[PDB]
Amino acid sequence: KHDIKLYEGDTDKYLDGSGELYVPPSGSVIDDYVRNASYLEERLIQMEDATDQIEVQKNDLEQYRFILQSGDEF
Amino acid sequence: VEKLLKNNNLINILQNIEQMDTCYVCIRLLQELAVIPEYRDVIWLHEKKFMPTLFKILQRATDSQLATRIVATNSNHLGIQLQYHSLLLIWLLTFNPVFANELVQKYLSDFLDLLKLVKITIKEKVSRLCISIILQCCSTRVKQHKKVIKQLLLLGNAL
Repeated sequence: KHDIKLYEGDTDKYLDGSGELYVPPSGSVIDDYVRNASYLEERLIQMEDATDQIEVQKNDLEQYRFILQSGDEF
Repeated sequence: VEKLLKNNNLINILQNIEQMDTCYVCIRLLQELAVIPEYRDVIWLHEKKFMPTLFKILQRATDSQLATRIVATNSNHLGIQLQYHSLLLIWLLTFNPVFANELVQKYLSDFLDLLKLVKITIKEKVSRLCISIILQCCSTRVKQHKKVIKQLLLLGNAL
């Protein structure tokens, strides 16, 4: 969705700058993290489908707006 | 037991939690007595004094990260017992069907916090008891269980 290409870089360690930051020094509560992602994801997939649907209707109608106008005059 | 409860000095010692020693002993004296069914009824009369403090130890544990070690209450043996004792004192009163309905309606904010404890801990002592105390209040036996169930699910995100 984001138009972002795959990120791997493969780090669990806290020593490094990126290590410290993308991986907490706090513990791991497996439930908490799962939840954080599930809810946002539900909104997002619903959102994308809508975007696509709305975009196709707007596009059809914009195209044929002018069509019917021209046709009224002929 | 009723008489000792009414007094100033024993409850004052119990109220303080910033000395581990004081609280630890006091919650245990109360709770040990609660095992025997008859006291549960008198202990509940003086509830409103000790009970916010019992809730304060439990909340205090949720906010301070387990990723560290402090010596006051973390994942070390002293803390583990403090949480346990508080929850055990609670669980005992809640076994009576009326008391449990009454607990939810008064202590609602403080009560919802139990869900949180289960999550942050790995300790099978702290967690079993949190879930259990909720289970008792959600029971068919308890008066107005339909109401309590709505309240828990909706606000507290129980489901």
